[PDB]
Amino acid sequence: GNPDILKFRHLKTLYPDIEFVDLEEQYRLSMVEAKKRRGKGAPKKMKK
Amino acid sequence: GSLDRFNKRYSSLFSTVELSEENKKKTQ
Amino acid sequence: GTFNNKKYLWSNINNNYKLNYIPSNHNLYNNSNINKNGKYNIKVKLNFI
Amino acid sequence: SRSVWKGPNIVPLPIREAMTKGTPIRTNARAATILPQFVGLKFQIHNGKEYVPIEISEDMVGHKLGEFAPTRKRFSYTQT
Amino acid sequence: NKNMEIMNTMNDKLINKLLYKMMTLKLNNMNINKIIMSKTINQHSLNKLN
Amino acid sequence: MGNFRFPIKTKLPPGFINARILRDNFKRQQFKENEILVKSLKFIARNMNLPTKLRLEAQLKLNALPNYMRSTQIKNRCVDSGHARFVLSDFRLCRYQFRENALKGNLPGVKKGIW
RNA sequence: GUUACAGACUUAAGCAGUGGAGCAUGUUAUUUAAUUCGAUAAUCCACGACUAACCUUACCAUAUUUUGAAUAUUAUAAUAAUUAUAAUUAUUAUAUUACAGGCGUUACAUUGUUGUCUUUAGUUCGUGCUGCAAAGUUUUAGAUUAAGUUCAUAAACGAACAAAACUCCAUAUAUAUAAUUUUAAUUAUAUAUAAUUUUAUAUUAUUUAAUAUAAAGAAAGGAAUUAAGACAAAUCAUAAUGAUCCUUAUAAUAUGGGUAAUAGACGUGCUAUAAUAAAAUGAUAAUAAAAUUAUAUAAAAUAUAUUUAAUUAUAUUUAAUUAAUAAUAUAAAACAUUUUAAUUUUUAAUAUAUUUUUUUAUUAUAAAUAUGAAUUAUAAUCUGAAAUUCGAUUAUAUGAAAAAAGAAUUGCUAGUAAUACGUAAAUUAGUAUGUUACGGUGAAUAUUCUAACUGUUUCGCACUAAUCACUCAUCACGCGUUGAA
Ligand SMILES: [Mg+2]
Ligand SMILES: [Mg+2]
Ligand SMILES: [Mg+2]
Ligand SMILES: [Mg+2]
Ligand SMILES: [Mg+2]
Ligand SMILES: [Mg+2]
Ligand SMILES: [Mg+2]
Ligand SMILES: [Mg+2]
Ligand SMILES: [Mg+2]
Ligand SMILES: [Mg+2]
Ligand SMILES: [Mg+2]
Ligand SMILES: [Mg+2]
Ligand SMILES: [Mg+2]
Ligand SMILES: [Mg+2]
Ligand SMILES: [Mg+2]
Ligand SMILES: [Mg+2]
Ligand SMILES: [Mg+2]
Ligand SMILES: [Mg+2]
Ligand SMILES: [Mg+2]
Ligand SMILES: [Mg+2]
Ligand SMILES: [Mg+2]
Ligand SMILES: [Mg+2]
Ligand SMILES: [Mg+2]
Ligand SMILES: [Mg+2]
Ligand SMILES: [Mg+2]
Ligand SMILES: [Mg+2]
Ligand SMILES: [Mg+2]
Ligand SMILES: [Mg+2]
Ligand SMILES: [Mg+2]
Ligand SMILES: [Mg+2]
Ligand SMILES: [Mg+2]
Ligand SMILES: [Mg+2]
Ligand SMILES: [Mg+2]
Repeated sequence: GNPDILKFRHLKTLYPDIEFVDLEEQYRLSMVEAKKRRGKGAPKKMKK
Repeated sequence: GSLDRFNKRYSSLFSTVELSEENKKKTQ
Repeated sequence: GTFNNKKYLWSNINNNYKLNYIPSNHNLYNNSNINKNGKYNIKVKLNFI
Repeated sequence: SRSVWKGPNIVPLPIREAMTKGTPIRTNARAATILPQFVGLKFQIHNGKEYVPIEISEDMVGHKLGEFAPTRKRFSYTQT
Repeated sequence: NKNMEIMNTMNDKLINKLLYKMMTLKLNNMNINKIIMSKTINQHSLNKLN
Repeated sequence: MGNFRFPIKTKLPPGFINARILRDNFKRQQFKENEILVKSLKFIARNMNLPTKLRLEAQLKLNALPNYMRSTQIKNRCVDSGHARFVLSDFRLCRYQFRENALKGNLPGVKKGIW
């Protein structure tokens, strides 16, 4: 496809006035939070 | 006579200079 | 209600099929939101005389 | 390149150093045609798993290197 | 040119997703009014898309 | 390296991204970039008239070109999903995915094959 | 392992096959570093997969990546666009955590979808009525249909989903349009009309219903649609998501190898085993349809294989057309002449003659071929950067098995089967014995008996995860209790 296509990121750039909500992202964040709460969060990544 | 056969059917190309061309010794 | 149309049953107007498989009057759809328990969906199907 | 015109299938190798000093050539090519310019050079041709030592034949001149490194193990049946 | 047609229909599909994303708003983290929208229908005349 | 999978920084394709898709897309981009060059090298190689040393050099160069320059390496993926089996070229979609789209009405002119 | 009807490709006829042979392909098993994963009774086995050289791939060996494909947070710095040497924004770079990512595990957590029962005729709704009630009626006395579809009778009356119908293809007719060079008007395509055909005379059984006859009509099919429930049927490998596990590794990239291994076994196919059947040939080119060609279709013609040339295969080079206009592409069986071993059922030397592409006479002519095409050797060509594992052609040699196939077993009632009849596309850079599609030529047969399996019913029922049901006793293992002695 055309890699330059409008994304949710841009929907903040174009229309700052409207406080949009990306639903899938929000859901993912909520899942992550739940995982953190119940001791099933991701282990901290090794750097070395 | 496998070498002889090879020489016969790759004669127009004439296959040293050829060795020098096709011998980069970096990758091994 | 009902999903048969009686305008086509006794008249000159005939039924037609959208994408050759959905009676014109029908319109079917579904949408699948994720729950705490997992995935679910909600089929809807209206007739429109 | 199989067809006689445009042949042979040439690959870059550490050939000249092997010729000067007997250092085996670890090939992972398996599709390089053997040439007259390397008969009596030690090759270590890949087998998928382990590199296979071969002193290139005087008769091998027409063939590919991968033809002399047999990839699969010889089949048998456990008579149970 | 069917390649171009395919590219157009891909674009249309991508725009639909974008529109869906836009449809949900927030009001200072107080009210989240989720405007429901239908699947879009894209009318490609020679002159213009609608 | 660390910051990217492949040598060149290419964009992500829009919509459905997948590791295999990413790999394919990059490869396609590199082919597009280095198409003319490859053709020229091939021409130089397969020439009875030209000097033999030059043709040999061209052949060596072609051999040494990477995985991502190769046209043969490109495989038509599904665009909606990331499958690579029964991928129809007229709508860059996998078999099941195409059917799903067709029945919905996503396709421009597709419908049930009744005869 | 029941009563009696009804049902159909169920059976019976019939036609062609499978099962024996070799090859192809899938599966199994075993092997392997890896032979990726799933499908595996009907309802798996050319299935997922409309093309595994690299890729695809998920598997293995060796290398090397570690905020990585995203989103957000916090900072430094650099470039470009816009404005009237400053600023606003957009991006990029380096980092920074939350994480990202996972074809890892569970379709016995799910979604959607699909298979089978199923184009089968069932499934419910109000409401009413019967029964203390679970339930029943409706949903059937009587028949009939393909049919819960239609008559009647009935404590029923309707209904919804099913059935049918509308739908698509094909057909007939009409109208419109096409300056009859994009022509095929014998066409294509929009819009109608047409039939689930009608009418009448008779002959059987009771006003109707089957048979027959007649006159009126082009009037005769196929496709899609496969309900409820069930099978914890299939799919977490289209995709997505729950839970769970991996986070320098179960995530990511490259080079090679593997998916193509081979004892036996199992399906599907293909090619065969020669004369109601194979091969040569057939240019005023016998006769089609459907579909593809800007990630192309490739015409004519030249050259080589090949002393003429044609055929077939490559190369040379692109004419035409991105298409009712050109190309893929002179369709093939058909039909006609010729040949054909097994076959001393023929040949060739003589004569012979009103069978002369032939006859007669007398001489000599002494279980796999002039079937089949597996297997292999060498040489070329094609695609691709690359053809060793591991692709496709052509040539010159090679010429296994196989003598119409055992118990059993598959498909098919008509433009169907059959066809040593061909044609096209999807998947490709490249390879179809597969898939999906098109026309060509075109049959044989026919219902009464029995197994099964769907809906109907009779009787039975100790079954209700519903006969893979339930269930009876010894013997064996432990721990009690109570007798005999
Ligand atoms: Mg039979
Ligand atoms: Mg057998
Ligand atoms: Mg056999
Ligand atoms: Mg799995
Ligand atoms: Mg398997
Ligand atoms: Mg993995
Ligand atoms: Mg995760
Ligand atoms: Mg996944
Ligand atoms: Mg299940
Ligand atoms: Mg399901
Ligand atoms: Mg009562
Ligand atoms: Mg009933
Ligand atoms: Mg009832
Ligand atoms: Mg129907
Ligand atoms: Mg005309
Ligand atoms: Mg059902
Ligand atoms: Mg199960
Ligand atoms: Mg399973
Ligand atoms: Mg899952
Ligand atoms: Mg890994
Ligand atoms: Mg690899
Ligand atoms: Mg396979
Ligand atoms: Mg099959
Ligand atoms: Mg024969
Ligand atoms: Mg030509
Ligand atoms: Mg034409
Ligand atoms: Mg002809
Ligand atoms: Mg024999
Ligand atoms: Mg033969
Ligand atoms: Mg033959
Ligand atoms: Mg490919
Ligand atoms: Mg046919
Ligand atoms: Mg019945």
